[PDB]
Amino acid sequence: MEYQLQQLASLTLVGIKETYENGRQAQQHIAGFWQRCYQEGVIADLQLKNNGDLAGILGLCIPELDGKMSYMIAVTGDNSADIAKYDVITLASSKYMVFEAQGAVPKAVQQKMEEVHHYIHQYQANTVKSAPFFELYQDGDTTSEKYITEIWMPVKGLEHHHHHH
Ligand SMILES: CCNc1cc2oc3c/c(=[NH+]\CC)c(C)cc-3c(-c3ccccc3C(=O)OCC)c2cc1C
Ligand SMILES: c1ccc([P+](c2ccccc2)(c2ccccc2)c2ccccc2)cc1
Repeated sequence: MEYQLQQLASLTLVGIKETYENGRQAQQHIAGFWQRCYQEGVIADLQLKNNGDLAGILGLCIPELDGKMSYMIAVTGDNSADIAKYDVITLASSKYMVFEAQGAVPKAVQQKMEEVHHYIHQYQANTVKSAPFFELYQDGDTTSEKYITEIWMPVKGLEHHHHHH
């Protein structure tokens, strides 16, 4: 599997986080969540705020300590008075394995997520289960077979994996 190693400083993310019981069939809920954010003008409003620290819209999967799973639609923004309407989180600095899913959204993303899932199974000491992972949707036609979604998986100590020696 191909991936790029990337590192991010700590960032401020502005958007809306919803919380789902399962994290399993949440895929249907996540679909509805995207649809609602588009319909209610939230995507458009967040786009205005995107400072380009990351060049697109994020779909973050956030683990909850009670076992629930949250999904946050967000952009990187300047920490400046958006708490009144939006959720604002700090995304703690981390290294990442960054994968590319090429094809029409969401199917290409789902298929790649499955492959990533199977792949990182061999890196249990290096992935970070408590840290958010995310989809990154940069500018483009998400219905195009050429469209690329990035999948960002946080890692620690990856250099020590015996695969790299
Ligand atoms: C700039 C990013 N723009 C978009 C990003 C999106 O990410 C999605 C992630 C998903 N899960 C995690 C992979 C699921 C299930 C649906 C998604 C849709 C989606 C949700 C509801 C209905 C249709 C779509 C959809 O994909 O319509 C075709 C584009 C989606 C749509 C747009 C428009
Ligand atoms: C609990 C919650 C999330 C993960 P995981 C993961 C998958 C495969 C092997 C190890 C870990 C994940 C990844 C993609 C989709 C669903 C779950 C995961 C979480 C954070 C960082 C790396 C991997 C694991 C346990």
